[PDB]
Amino acid sequence: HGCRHVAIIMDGNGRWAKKQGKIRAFGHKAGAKSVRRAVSFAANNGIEALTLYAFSAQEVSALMELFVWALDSEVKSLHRHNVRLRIIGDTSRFNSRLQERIRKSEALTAGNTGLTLNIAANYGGRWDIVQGVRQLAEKVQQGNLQPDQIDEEMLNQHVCMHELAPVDLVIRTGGEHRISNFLLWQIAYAELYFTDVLWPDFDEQDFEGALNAFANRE
Amino acid sequence: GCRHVAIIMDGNGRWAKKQGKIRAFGHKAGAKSVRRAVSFAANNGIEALTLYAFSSSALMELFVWALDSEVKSLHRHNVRLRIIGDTSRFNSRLQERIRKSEALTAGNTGLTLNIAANYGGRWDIVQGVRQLAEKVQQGNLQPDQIDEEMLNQHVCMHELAPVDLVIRTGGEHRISNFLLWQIAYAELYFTDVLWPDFDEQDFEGALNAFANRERRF
Ligand SMILES: O=P(O)(O)C(O)(COc1cccc(-c2cccc(-c3ccccc3)c2)c1)P(=O)(O)O
Ligand SMILES: O=P(O)(O)C(O)(COc1cccc(-c2cccc(-c3ccccc3)c2)c1)P(=O)(O)O
Ligand SMILES: O=P(O)(O)C(O)(COc1cccc(-c2cccc(-c3ccccc3)c2)c1)P(=O)(O)O
Repeated sequence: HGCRHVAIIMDGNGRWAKKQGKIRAFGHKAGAKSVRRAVSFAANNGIEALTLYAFSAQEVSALMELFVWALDSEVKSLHRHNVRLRIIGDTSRFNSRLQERIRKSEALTAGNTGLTLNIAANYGGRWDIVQGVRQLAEKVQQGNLQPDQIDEEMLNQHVCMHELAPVDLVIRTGGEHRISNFLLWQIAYAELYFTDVLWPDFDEQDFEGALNAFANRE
Repeated sequence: GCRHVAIIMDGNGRWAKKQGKIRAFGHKAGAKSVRRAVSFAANNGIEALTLYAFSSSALMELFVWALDSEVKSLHRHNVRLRIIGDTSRFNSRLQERIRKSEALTAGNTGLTLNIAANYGGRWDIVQGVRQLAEKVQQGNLQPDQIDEEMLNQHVCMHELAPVDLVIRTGGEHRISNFLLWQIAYAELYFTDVLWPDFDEQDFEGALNAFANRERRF
């Protein structure tokens, strides 16, 4: 398929549950179930990297804590499937507990030869670029880099997922046709694939539809 | 209410071939397709229209000629012209015609027509970064005082309404290093129609599409 890195904006969980006459909890359950199925397909299909983003003030900060807490149960199962785990996003405003709980994770799986999975939490694409810019701002304040020296190639080394294959394909489920400030810098050349299917119903045959669409769109 | 539309014009060559004609025959049709798109945007209350030609010294001269021969009309139609992109390596005459074309129509209140010229989305961001890095050297700025809004004031078209809709003709589904920072929230519309055939009807439907989706989401 000539597809190395896949990014998915997951969406439709709430909508999926409403149609079934169910409450959000039931949808998240079906969503998470869909997250496992998607990873699996990535591993079993030589995909190199898979980046996921769950699309939706105080609660938010809490919701991210439930996320880190749950992101503790599944880590073990991930190592066992030979998956390297990366967590992009603004994890700097997160307490020191969850952060170790993160590097522990990335540390542990760090050496797998399986798929590289990255999960966005408190991620922004403008912010992503910003914080890459802040790193260059520091080098300039130190006195080692001249403004006119900064080029695309340089800044690209400072944004999320620089060590990885560039994103070849972005898939958005749930019907909306917006990037909604997920990856910006990283998708300058990516194939954009939008589908009406709601996330919980997104499956292998749907992930195949997109890789075939990408492969054929060459 | 779609205020700012961005278009990636593509499929001029493919279009020619289909007629079994040469690459130049399609450029001619593309240019008519550009005029019609601009009449439409302006006749329909759009604030800004951003055009990006997609390709895969002769050119710099057709540039001067297009500007020389087409700017009086844009001005009569009250269109405000802007060229976005790196115009630094263009011979000074082109650079001077561009500056004057802009300066001529700077004050118009009609539609603002932004023409991408040797523009790249990452470049746009990088140049903004360079401006900020000068103010960090000048010691007027501290690294942790940079935020999305600050970066936002130095990316192309920061002074205009945010881009609401990006239309790409020609069938490919990529942004291809066109606007990047600017489309974090834009509607993205893909159509297989080829740029020279893309018309007032194709346009109306993209806009309608935007409306219905703006209503659903
Ligand atoms: O390759 P198989 O046929 O042995 C199998 O499909 C592999 O199952 C997995 C493959 C890839 C990833 C997982 C997995 C398990 C548990 C949690 C997660 C996980 C994925 C994404 C975010 C958090 C957690 C993934 C399981 P199985 O069902 O575990 O036997
Ligand atoms: O469409 P929404 O507003 O129901 C939502 O975007 C759905 O997004 C998800 C997609 C896939 C997986 C999840 C998810 C997995 C596991 C736990 C949770 C979760 C747990 C507790 C509270 C909120 C979310 C979410 C969420 P949200 O993040 O749950 O609000
Ligand atoms: O002949 P009509 O009825 O289509 C009409 O002239 C259209 O008016 C226009 C509005 C805005 C811009 C134009 C226009 C005219 C000629 C050239 C260009 C032009 C567009 C893009 C690049 C270079 C030139 C735009 C015309 P009018 O506004 O309805 O009088």
